[PDB]
Amino acid sequence: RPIIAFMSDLGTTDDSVAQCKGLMYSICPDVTVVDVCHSMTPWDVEEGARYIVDLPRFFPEGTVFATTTYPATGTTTRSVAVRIKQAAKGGARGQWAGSGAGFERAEGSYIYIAPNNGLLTTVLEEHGYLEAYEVTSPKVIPEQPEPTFYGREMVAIPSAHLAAGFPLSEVGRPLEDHEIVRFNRPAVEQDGEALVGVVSAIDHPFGNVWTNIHRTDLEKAGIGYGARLRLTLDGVLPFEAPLTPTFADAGEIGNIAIYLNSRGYLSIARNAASLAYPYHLKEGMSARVEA
Amino acid sequence: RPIIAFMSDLGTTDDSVAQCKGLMYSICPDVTVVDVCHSMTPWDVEEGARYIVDLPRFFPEGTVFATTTYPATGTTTRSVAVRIKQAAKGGARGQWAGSGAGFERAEGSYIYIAPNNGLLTTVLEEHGYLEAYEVTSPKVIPEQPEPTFYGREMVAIPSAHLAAGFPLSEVGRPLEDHEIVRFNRPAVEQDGEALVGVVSAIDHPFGNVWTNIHRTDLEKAGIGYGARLRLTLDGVLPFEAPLTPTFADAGEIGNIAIYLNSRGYLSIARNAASLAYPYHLKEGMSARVEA
Amino acid sequence: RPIIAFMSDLGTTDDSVAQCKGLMYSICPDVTVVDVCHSMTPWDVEEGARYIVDLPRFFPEGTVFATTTYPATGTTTRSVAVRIKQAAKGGARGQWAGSGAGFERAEGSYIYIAPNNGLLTTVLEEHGYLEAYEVTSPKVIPEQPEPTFYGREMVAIPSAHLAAGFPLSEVGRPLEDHEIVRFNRPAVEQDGEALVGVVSAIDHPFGNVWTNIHRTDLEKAGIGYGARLRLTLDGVLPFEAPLTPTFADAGEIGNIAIYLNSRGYLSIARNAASLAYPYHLKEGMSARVEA
Amino acid sequence: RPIIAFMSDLGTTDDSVAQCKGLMYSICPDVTVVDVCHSMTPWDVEEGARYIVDLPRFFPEGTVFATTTYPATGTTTRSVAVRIKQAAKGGARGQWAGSGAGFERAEGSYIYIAPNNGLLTTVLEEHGYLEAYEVTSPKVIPEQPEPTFYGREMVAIPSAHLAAGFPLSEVGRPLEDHEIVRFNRPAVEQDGEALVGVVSAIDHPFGNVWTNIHRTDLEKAGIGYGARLRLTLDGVLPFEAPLTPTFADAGEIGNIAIYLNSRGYLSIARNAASLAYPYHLKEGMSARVEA
Amino acid sequence: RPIIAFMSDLGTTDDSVAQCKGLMYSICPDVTVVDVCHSMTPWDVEEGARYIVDLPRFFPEGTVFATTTYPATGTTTRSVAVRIKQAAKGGARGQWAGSGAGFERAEGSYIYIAPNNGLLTTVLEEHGYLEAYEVTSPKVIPEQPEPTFYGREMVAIPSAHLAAGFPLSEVGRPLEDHEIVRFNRPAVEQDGEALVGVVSAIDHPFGNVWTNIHRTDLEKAGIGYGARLRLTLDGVLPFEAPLTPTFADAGEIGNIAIYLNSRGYLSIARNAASLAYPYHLKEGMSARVEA
Amino acid sequence: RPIIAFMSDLGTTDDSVAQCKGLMYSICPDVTVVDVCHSMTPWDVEEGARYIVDLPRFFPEGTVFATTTYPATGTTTRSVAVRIKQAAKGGARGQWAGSGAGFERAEGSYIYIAPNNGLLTTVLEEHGYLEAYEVTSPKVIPEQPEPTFYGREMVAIPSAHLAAGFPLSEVGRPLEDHEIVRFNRPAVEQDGEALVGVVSAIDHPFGNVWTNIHRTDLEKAGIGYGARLRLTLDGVLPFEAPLTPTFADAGEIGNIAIYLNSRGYLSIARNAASLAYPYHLKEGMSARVEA
Ligand SMILES: C[S@@+](CC[C@H](N)C(=O)[O-])C[C@H]1O[C@@H](n2cnc3c(N)ncnc32)[C@H](O)[C@@H]1O
Ligand SMILES: C[S@@+](CC[C@H](N)C(=O)[O-])C[C@H]1O[C@@H](n2cnc3c(N)ncnc32)[C@H](O)[C@@H]1O
Ligand SMILES: C[S@@+](CC[C@H](N)C(=O)[O-])C[C@H]1O[C@@H](n2cnc3c(N)ncnc32)[C@H](O)[C@@H]1O
Ligand SMILES: C[S@@+](CC[C@H](N)C(=O)[O-])C[C@H]1O[C@@H](n2cnc3c(N)ncnc32)[C@H](O)[C@@H]1O
Ligand SMILES: C[S@@+](CC[C@H](N)C(=O)[O-])C[C@H]1O[C@@H](n2cnc3c(N)ncnc32)[C@H](O)[C@@H]1O
Ligand SMILES: C[S@@+](CC[C@H](N)C(=O)[O-])C[C@H]1O[C@@H](n2cnc3c(N)ncnc32)[C@H](O)[C@@H]1O
Ligand SMILES: [Cl-]
Ligand SMILES: [Cl-]
Ligand SMILES: [Cl-]
Ligand SMILES: [Cl-]
Ligand SMILES: [Cl-]
Ligand SMILES: [Cl-]
Repeated sequence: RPIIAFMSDLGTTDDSVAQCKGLMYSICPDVTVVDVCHSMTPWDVEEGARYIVDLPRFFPEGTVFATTTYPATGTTTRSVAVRIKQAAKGGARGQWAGSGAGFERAEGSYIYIAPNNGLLTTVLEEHGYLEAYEVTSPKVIPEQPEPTFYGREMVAIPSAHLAAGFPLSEVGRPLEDHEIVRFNRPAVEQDGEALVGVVSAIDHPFGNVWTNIHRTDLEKAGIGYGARLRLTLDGVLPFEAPLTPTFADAGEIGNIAIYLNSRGYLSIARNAASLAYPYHLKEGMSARVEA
Repeated sequence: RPIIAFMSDLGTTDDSVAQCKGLMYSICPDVTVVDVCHSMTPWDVEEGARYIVDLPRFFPEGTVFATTTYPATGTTTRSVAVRIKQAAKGGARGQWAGSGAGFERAEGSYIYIAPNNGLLTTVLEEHGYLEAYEVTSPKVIPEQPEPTFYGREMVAIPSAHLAAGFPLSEVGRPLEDHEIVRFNRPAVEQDGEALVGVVSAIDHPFGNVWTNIHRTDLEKAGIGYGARLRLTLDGVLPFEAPLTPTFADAGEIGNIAIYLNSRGYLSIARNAASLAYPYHLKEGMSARVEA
Repeated sequence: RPIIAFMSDLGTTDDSVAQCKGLMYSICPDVTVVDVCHSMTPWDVEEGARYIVDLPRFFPEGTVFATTTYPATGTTTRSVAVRIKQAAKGGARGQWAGSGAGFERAEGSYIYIAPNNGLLTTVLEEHGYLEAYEVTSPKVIPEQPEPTFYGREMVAIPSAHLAAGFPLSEVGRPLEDHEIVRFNRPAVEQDGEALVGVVSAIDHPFGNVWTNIHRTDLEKAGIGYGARLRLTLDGVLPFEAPLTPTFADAGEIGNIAIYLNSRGYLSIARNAASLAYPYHLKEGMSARVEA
Repeated sequence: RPIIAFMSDLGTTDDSVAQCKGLMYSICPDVTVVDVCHSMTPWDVEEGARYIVDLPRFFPEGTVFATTTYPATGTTTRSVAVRIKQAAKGGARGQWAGSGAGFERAEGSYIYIAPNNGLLTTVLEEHGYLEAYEVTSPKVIPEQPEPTFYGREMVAIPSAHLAAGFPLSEVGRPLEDHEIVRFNRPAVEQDGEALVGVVSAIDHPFGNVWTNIHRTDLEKAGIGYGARLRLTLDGVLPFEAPLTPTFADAGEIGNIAIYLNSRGYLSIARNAASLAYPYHLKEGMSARVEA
Repeated sequence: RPIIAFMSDLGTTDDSVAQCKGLMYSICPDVTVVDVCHSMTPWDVEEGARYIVDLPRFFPEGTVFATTTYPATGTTTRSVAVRIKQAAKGGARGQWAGSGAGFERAEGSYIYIAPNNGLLTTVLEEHGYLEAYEVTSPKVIPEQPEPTFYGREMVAIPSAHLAAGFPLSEVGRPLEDHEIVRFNRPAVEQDGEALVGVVSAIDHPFGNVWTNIHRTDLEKAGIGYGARLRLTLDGVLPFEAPLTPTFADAGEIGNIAIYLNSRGYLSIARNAASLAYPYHLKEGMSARVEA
Repeated sequence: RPIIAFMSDLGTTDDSVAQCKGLMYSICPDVTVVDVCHSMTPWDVEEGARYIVDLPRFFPEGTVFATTTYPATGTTTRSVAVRIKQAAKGGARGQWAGSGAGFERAEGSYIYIAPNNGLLTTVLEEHGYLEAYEVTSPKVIPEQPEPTFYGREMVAIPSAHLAAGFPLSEVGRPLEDHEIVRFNRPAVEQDGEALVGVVSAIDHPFGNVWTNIHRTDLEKAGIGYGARLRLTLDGVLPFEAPLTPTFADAGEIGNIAIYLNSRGYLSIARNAASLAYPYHLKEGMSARVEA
C-alpha cells in the first residue's frame, strides 16, 4: 500500500528524520517511508530540486513525495501540494524505468508536497501539474506548529495524511500558477558552435562531473555518440574524448570518458577512477563543449 | 503493527546495523524498524541520551526503543528494559506532536531497552518509569553472546522479542531504582540575574548552536519572547539579540537569531547562514545568558 | 514477507538508492528493503565482499541479497544470480546468530545477485552454492538498460522479481564454475613462526584495527585466549597484549586490547578509545603476529 | 657599511633569494643584506606595502630598500627608484625608535626601489619623496633582462648599484607624480557613530587581529585609553573590552584585549592565547568599533 | 668583530625581525646578526630554552645571545642580562665543537639577554653564571618603550649596545639569584630498572623523536651503545632496537634506530624515513626506556 | 671578502643552521654566510641538486658552496670537495647574470663541498670540474665527528676552512671520476613529434608548474616562441597556449601561459593566478608537449 518518499535537509546525525517518520507511521499505519536523501546543502533549493525531479517514473502510482528545505520555517508561509501531470520518461535516452519495456505510469498519479519556496520548480517544468493547493487545514497540519521545524509540521505530517487518503483538494485553497514560487534556471548558451553551461554537480562518491548541458542541447547541435568533443572546465582545464554511452568505452582504467549520465546530461569522468577529487573540481565551475 | 526505533553507535559504513535488522525481522516478521540514528560519538552516553529522550510523543503507542552504545560489551553486565510512564509533551512550547491539537499519548505506552550504563538517564528523568527489568532470560538473548557485539545480542535481539509480544516482566528480575546506572547532569547555574550553562550540541547540518539552558530556566528569570539578551559563548562572544520564535525573525540573511529550539532549549544561530561552522564553535563551550 | 538486503556503492548523497527502492516496491509490493550499506569505496570488490559475506545467518530464509559495485556498467556483461548452499555459522567462536542457542538456517535458503566481477568471491568460498545463472531474461531486466546504472538495471530490478517469486532458473542460462569471476584472496604467510597478513579494515566509527588473520590461522599456529602476543603494524608500530575476548579485558580505558572480532578475525584496539585515528592507521598496512 | 633591506614574494623554498644576494655582493662587496621578509602573498601589493612602510626609522641613514612583487615581469614596464623625504615616527604613540629618546633620522636619507605597480603607495603617502626616477640605465640593470625574474633584474641588481654609490639621478629619467602607480586605499567609514573598517592582517604567529582603524581615526571619534569598546568582526562575532596599551592589561590568560598595535592601529587579541586561529578569523573580514 | 645571535617568537611572515635588525646595525654598525630561529611556539619558554642552551660552544667568544619570547610585554617587568660561566661541552659524547680536537671556549665569554620569565632556566643550569643584571638604563633601552614590542625594546636594542662594548654592569642593578625567574624542569624518573620521561620534541623536518632522557641518565642505568632497549612511547608502543650512534646502523631504510641525538639525548627514528609524521607522534607523549 | 653559500635539509625550526654558522664565523672571521635554502625534502638528492646547480654565475669568484643532505651521517663515508670548471651561463636564453652585458665569471672560480651521495650530479654535468678530493684531514673536519650531524661536521666546518684559504688539495686524497657518486637523470623522450618528461617541481609560492623539458629539447624540435603547444599533465589534464617569454603574454589574469622559466625549462602557469594549487598538481606528474 501507500509510500511516502522523503527528501530533506535534516541530515542523519540526530533523531530529526526519525521524529518525522514516527508521525508518518502514526498518521498512516500501513505506510512505507522511503528515504530519498537527507544530505543536501541546507537552503539550496536548486540542489534539492535535482534530488526529486527524476523520481516519479521509478515509484508505484499513488506515491507521495515529501520534499523539504525550509529556511522560512516559523513564518506565515505555507506549503504547496501538487498533483503532477506527466510521470515523464528519463535517462540518457528517454524511456520508462523497469524490466522489459519498462513500467508505463499513468498521468496524475503522483503528489509532491513542499515549502512554497521554489523547490518544485523543475518538477513542475518537467512533469506539469493538474492541481495545486496551499496547505492550511488544521486537519493536515498542526494548529500550533513548531516554529523551527516546518519540514515536519508543514510537509511530513500533511504528506502522511495524503498517503492515508485525505482528499488533496481539502488541504487548503487552490493556488494560481503565479502564486507558486519558482527559481530562475540559467540557460545553456550557444557561443559560436560551442555550448556554454556549468558544472551542475559532482557525482559522489565517484567524482564524476555533471553539467547542465542536456541531451536535447547536444541533439540540437547534431552532437551524437561518436563525436569528438572538447570539453573545457573552469575555463582552464580542457579535455578531449568522443561522446560515449559509458565509462568503459574510454579503454584503460583512468582514461577520460565523456558521456550522457543516467539523468540525460552531458558529463565527464575517468574510467574507474575519480576525476573530480584529485583536481578538486567543483559544482559551479564553467563547462564549455564543442565538436 | 509493531515498531522498533533503533539508535546505535554502529555507524553506517559496514553491515553492522543490517545484522541487527536481519535478526529483528527473524524474530518479529511484521516489525517495522525505524532508524533513529547511528552516528553518535561512540561511548558518549550523554549524546546518545539526547537522541532518544524526545522520541516517545512522535511514535505510535507500543513502540519499542532499542538504544545502544555498549563499551562494556562482553562483560557480565546486562541490559535494562523499562516501561516509561509519561510519553511527555515537548517542543519550544510544550505540546503534543501531530496535526490538529496533536496526538495525546497514553501513559505506560513505550519500552526502552538499553545497556545499563546511564544511556537512559534523561529518559527516566523526563518520562519516569513504571517498571524496570534486567535482561537475562535465554528466551530473549543468546546463551552464548558475541563478546564484542552486545548492542546486537543484548539490545537488538531482545527488542524484537518485546516487539513480538514477549512479556516485559519475563526478560529477567526487577531492578531497584539504585541499580539503574545514571550519569550526572550538570545544572544550569544562577549567577546574579544571569544563567550559566554550556553549548550542549552543534545542530548539524546547519551549524546552529544549542545550549543546555531550557525554556523552564528562562521562565525562572522571566525571560520571554521579545527580551533583549546578551548571550556570551566561549567566555568572550557577547551576542546580542531579542529572543524570537524562529530564524527569519532576525531579518536579513546572516543576522543573529536567539531562539527556543524544537527541543525546548535556548539556542543561537544566523538566519539562513551557519553560525558554528565559520568560527568553529563547539559543544562544551561556555554559554551565559542575561537580559 | 519477502526481504531484499541491498548493498551498493551508490552512497547516500542523492536519490540513486531511492530510485532502486522505488522499482523494488513497484515489482514486489509486499517487500521489505533492508539497507546493508552504500558507503563502500567505489569499484573495490574486496571491500564490498566483506560487507556481504557474513549476512545470511542473520536473515530470515528466502532473503535476497542485492549486492553491487558495477564499474563495467553499460558493457555486454551480465549479472550472476546464485543460490548459496550453507548459511554458515560465524563470529569470534563460530555459532548460529540469535537468542537461546541461535537460529539454525536451512541450506539453499538465500540468493545473491551481483555483477559478475568477483564481488561474490568470498560468499561462494564461505557458503558454497547450489545453482548459478546469468541474468539475461527481459522478464527480469530492462530490454534497454540504462548504460551508466547497471546496479539498478541488472541487480536491483531482478532482485525484486526474485523476491516476488520469479523462478531463479528462469533468469538466464546456467553458468559453469569457471564463468564466475573471482578475485585473488592474498594468503596469510608465515615468516618463521610469525603470522604475516594485512590490515583488512579500520572498524569505523571506533578506530579498531581488523586484520585478515583468522581464528583458524591462529589455531594452526598454536595461539589461543591468554597468549601474550606481539602485533606489529605497518612494519613499524609495535603493540603487545594477551589475546582476550573483548575490549574491557584490557583494564583501564585506553589500554591495548588484542582480540577476535565479531567476524572471527584477529583485531587490535584501545579499550573505549580510538587506536586507528590518532596514529592514522590504515587498511593495507602490514600486520604481523607472534606468541 | 651600506645596507640593502630586501622584501620579496620569492619565498624561501628554493635558491631565488640567494641568486639576488649573490648579485648584491658581486656589485657591492661591503654590503650587508637584511631580509625583511619573503613570504608575502604573491602579487598582493597592499600586503607587500604593509611590510615596508614602517621600516625607515629603524635603519641607519643611507639604507636602500629593495622591495618587489613583480607580476608584470618581462613586460616593457620599468622599476621606480625614489628618495623618500620624512623617515617618519611610528608606533602606537608616534615616536622615534631606539634607546633613550630614540634615534632621529635626517630627511632624504632612504631610497626605495620597486616595480612601478603601486607597491610604494603607502611609503609615498606616509613619507613623501624628494625625487623619483624610472630605472632604465644599462649601468644598473641587464641589457637583456630575464623575462620571468624582474625582481632580480630590475630591483635587486639596481639596489646594489645604489648601495655602492651609483648616483640615483643617473638610473633613468625623472618621473612625474602621476606616472607613479598607486593603489586605492579603502577608507575607514562611519556608520552613525561606529567606525567601520576591515581586518588588515592576522598577526602571525600569535593570531592577533589587526584592523585598518588607525589611532587618528579613534582620536577623531573621541576614543582614548580606558574607553569601553564594542568591536564586531565579520559582521558576526562581537567582542567587548576597554582600550588598553598591551595584552597583559586584560588580566587572566585568554581574556580579550583591545589595543593599539606597534604600527599604530586598533587591534584585538587574547592575552597569551591565539584569538584568530581557534575562530578562523581572516584578513578582509569587516571590523566595526564603537564606544 | 661583534656577533649577536638572535632567537625570537616573531616568525618570518612580516617585518618584525627586520625592525630589530635595523636597530642592531644602527647601534653597532660592525655587528653580524645571526638568526638562531624565529619559529618557536609563542610564549613556550621551555621550547625557546631548548633552542638557546646548546649555542655557546659553536660561537666565537664575546658573542651576545639576544633571546626572546615576551608575553609580559608592556608591563613593569625588565629583562635580565647574564654573563655565563662555562661555555660547556655538548653532543652525544660531550665534546668541544669544531675541526681537530674542537675549539675550547674560555669561561665568562658569552652574554645572554632575555625577558626575566624563565627563558634562561637551562642556560643557567648547564652553564652557570658569573653576574646578572636587570636591564633598566635609558642608555640601553627606550625611555618610552613600545608596549607591545618588548623583545625589540628590552632585548634587541640592549643586545646591540652590549655588542658595541657597553659595560654589562652598567645596564642596571645586580640581580640576586632568587630574582631570576625559573621554570620547573621535570626529572627523568627511576622506575625499577626503567627510565620514565617524555617526548621533548619532534625533530623537524625529519620526524625524529627526541626524549628528555639524557646520556647521563642512561649512564646511571649502565645503558651504553649495543644495549637492546625497549622504548615505549605514548604508553602503548614498545619499540625494540639496540642503542646505536646513528641512523644507518639500523640497516635497511625505514628500520627503527634508537640513538643519542646531537644534543646528548635518547632519541628514536627510522633510517632515512620519518617516524613521527606517519603516526602523528607528538611532544609531551610519555617515553619509557628499559634494557 | 669570503662567501659561503649554504644549502641544507636542516630547516629553520631550530638552532641547527645557527650551530653551523657559529662554527663558520669561528673558523673564518671575515666570512659572509648566504643562505641558499634549508627547506628541501630531506634525503631527496635530486631536489637538493636543483637548488644548487644554477648558483655559480650569480656569486663572486672564490665563493664556496656548502651543500648538504646527509642520510649516511655517522658512517665511514666522507664528503667530496670539487673545484668546478665552467661557471656556466643560464636563464631562459643562456646568458651571464647582472647589469649591462652581465658578469663574466672566470673558469675554476668556485668550490662545492657536499656529501659524496650524488648531490653534485648536475653541478658536475653542467659545470664540469678541475679537481676533486675526499674530505678527510683532521685540519678541516672533527677528529671525533658527531654521528648524527655530518652536514655540520663534514660540510659546514670544512667549507669555512676552504673560505679561510685552506688549500683545497690538502683536504684529503684526490678522487677518481668513478668514485664520485651520481644519480640517474631520466631522459626526455621523443614520442612521435611529442616530447615526454615529468613535472620537475611546483614553483612555490606561485604554483607555477616546471618540467624537465629543456630549451635545448625544444630547439631540437624547432619549437620556438610563438609555437602553439599542447601541454598535457598527469596524462589527463591537457592545456593549449603559444610558447611565450612571460606570464603577462597570456592576456587576462588567470589565462594559461606556457613559457621558459628562469632556469631554461619549459613551464606552465596562469597569469597572476596559481595553476598548481587549485588543481593539486604535483612534482612527478607526467608532462607531454607537442606543437
Ligand atoms: C565492535 S561494535 C560491533 C560492530 C563492528 N563493526 C563489528 O562488526 O564487530 C560493538 C560494540 O562494541 C563497542 N565498541 C566498539 N569498539 C570498542 C572499543 N574499542 N572499546 C570498547 N567498546 C567498543 C561499541 O560501542 C558497540 O557497542
Ligand atoms: C531546525 S531544522 C529541525 C531539525 C533540528 N535538528 C532540530 O532538532 O530541531 C528545521 C528547518 O529549519 C531550517 N533551518 C535550520 N537552521 C536554520 C537557520 N539557521 N536559518 C533558517 N532556517 C534554518 C532548516 O532548513 C529546516 O528546514
Ligand atoms: C553512475 S553510478 C549511478 C548513480 C549516479 N549518481 C547517477 O545518478 O547516475 C552507477 C554505476 O556506475 C559505476 N561508476 C560510477 N562512476 C564510474 C566511473 N567513473 N567509472 C566506472 N564506473 C563508474 C558505479 O560503480 C555504479 O555501480
Ligand atoms: C617566477 S618568480 C622568480 C623565482 C622563481 N622561483 C624562479 O626561479 O624562476 C619572479 C617574478 O615573477 C612573478 N610571478 C611568478 N609567478 C607568476 C605568475 N604565475 N604570473 C605573474 N607573475 C608571476 C613573481 O611575482 C616574481 O616577482
Ligand atoms: C606583538 S609581537 C611584535 C611583532 C608584531 N608582528 C608587531 O609588528 O607588532 C611582540 C611581543 O608580544 C608578545 N605577544 C604577541 N602577541 C601576544 C599576545 N596575544 N599576548 C601576549 N603577548 C603577545 C610576543 O610574545 C612578542 O614577544
Ligand atoms: C639529525 S640532522 C641534525 C639537526 C638536528 N635537528 C639536530 O639538532 O641534531 C643531521 C643529518 O641527519 C640526517 N638525518 C636526519 N634524520 C635522519 C634519519 N631519520 N635517517 C637518516 N638520516 C637522517 C639529515 O639528512 C641531516 O643531514
Ligand atoms: Cl524541517
Ligand atoms: Cl553493539
Ligand atoms: Cl549502479
Ligand atoms: Cl622576481
Ligand atoms: Cl618582541
Ligand atoms: Cl647535517
